Amino acid sequence: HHSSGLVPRGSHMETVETAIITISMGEGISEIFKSMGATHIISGGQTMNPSTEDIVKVIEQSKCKRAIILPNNKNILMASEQAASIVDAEAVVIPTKSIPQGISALFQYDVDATLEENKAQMADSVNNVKSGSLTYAVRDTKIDGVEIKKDAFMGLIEDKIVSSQSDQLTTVTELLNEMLAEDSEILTVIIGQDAEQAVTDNMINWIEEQYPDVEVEVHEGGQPIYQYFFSVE
Amino acid sequence: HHSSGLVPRGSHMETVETAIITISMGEGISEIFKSMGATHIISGGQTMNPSTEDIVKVIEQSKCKRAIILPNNKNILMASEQAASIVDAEAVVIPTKSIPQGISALFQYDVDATLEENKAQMADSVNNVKSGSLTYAVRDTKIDGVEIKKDAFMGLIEDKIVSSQSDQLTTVTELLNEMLAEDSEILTVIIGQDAEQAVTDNMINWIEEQYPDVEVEVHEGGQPIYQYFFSVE
Repeated sequence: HHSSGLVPRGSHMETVETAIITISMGEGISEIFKSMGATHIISGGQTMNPSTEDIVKVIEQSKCKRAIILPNNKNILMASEQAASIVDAEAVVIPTKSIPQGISALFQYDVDATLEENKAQMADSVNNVKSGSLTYAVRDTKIDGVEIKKDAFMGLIEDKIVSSQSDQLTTVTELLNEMLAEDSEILTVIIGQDAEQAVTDNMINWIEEQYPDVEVEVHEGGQPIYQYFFSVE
Repeated sequence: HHSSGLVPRGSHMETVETAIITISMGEGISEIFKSMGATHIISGGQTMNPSTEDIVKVIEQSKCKRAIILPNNKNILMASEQAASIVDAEAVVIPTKSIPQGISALFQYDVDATLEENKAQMADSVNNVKSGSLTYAVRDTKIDGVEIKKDAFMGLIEDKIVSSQSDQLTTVTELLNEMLAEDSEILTVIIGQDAEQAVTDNMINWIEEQYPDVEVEVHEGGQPIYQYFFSVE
């Protein structure tokens, strides 16, 4: 859903030496991505995905010498790779396949690090960090062939539905029961606008009991739609 | 729950050259295990787990020359290893940690194979096959700290709760959504006494859509309590 007239392509065009280009799915993630180091946000989930030439134009207009591209959607990986090949800039693609995966990869971005150091750390995150999210059904919906009734909570791992229940705590603890293992070391939790403090507190207490060795790192995100983003190292 | 008087220790004492010793959790699995090659079933989930000497006695009374022990419970692994060390027989432990894992390991047992060939294949199954089950809450219950209301269906992977819902199809398809991956090759389904044919048919149709490359191998089990056992190779 967008407003009538010309739909913005993405964020304000800044001039930068190293462009950190992230695709949003049009659900209110831009603040978070900019906070984490993104320089250019491209709006995704329009009818047409961002094209090869859409990404080339962001890279060229930014006047960057180097770029890191996070498609955050498996459908946008080809356009990103094609763009990276075309441009004069030294451009690399971190092959993130979801918004939570993009968040996890941006934890590893360091503005002081070299392009190659950032590439290696962010690419490792896609392979070795488990990303997921908690949301809810604003209307009856189908994910992965599973029918979810309006108002149900939904636990997702890498955007696949794994749990759903009318009860939020039950949904999120089942989600985390699969995301966490006895050898997990760090769980990052990013709290959305609609999260309930009593759920968050009960969830943390559950983690501490069931997975007593995991470090729980909580941050405020303020995102709509997703009560939590989770990342397990 | 057992009947008054002396509670049976396990199945009929047979004399065999190679004993295949499996622990039941006292929920109606003996038929299935015997079908699959078990020679001796020890009853588990009494107050006290089977002891080292309980297992030694089964091995000694069977007059076996060789034995394979499947504890099917992490609490019984030490007794099994201690027994295997004590007996004259050449005894090996396959370190199964649940009943579904024991089932998966028994798929690999071949009465014509050597002890070492069976050991290797069955041990590989514990490491490389994903086992799980679908059940339901006969009363309000807590698994892994998660409260489940009476009548809810429950999806388990390696005995950890991952999904639960009043709707059976939703629960089992969410379970399978996590058990199956794009590169899964074979799903074995063992149908319990209480399974519903309409659920089974809808579940199979869902698998075929979402995971079109997986081979689905269905067998009748007839077990109580677990509508399905699942094994993913």
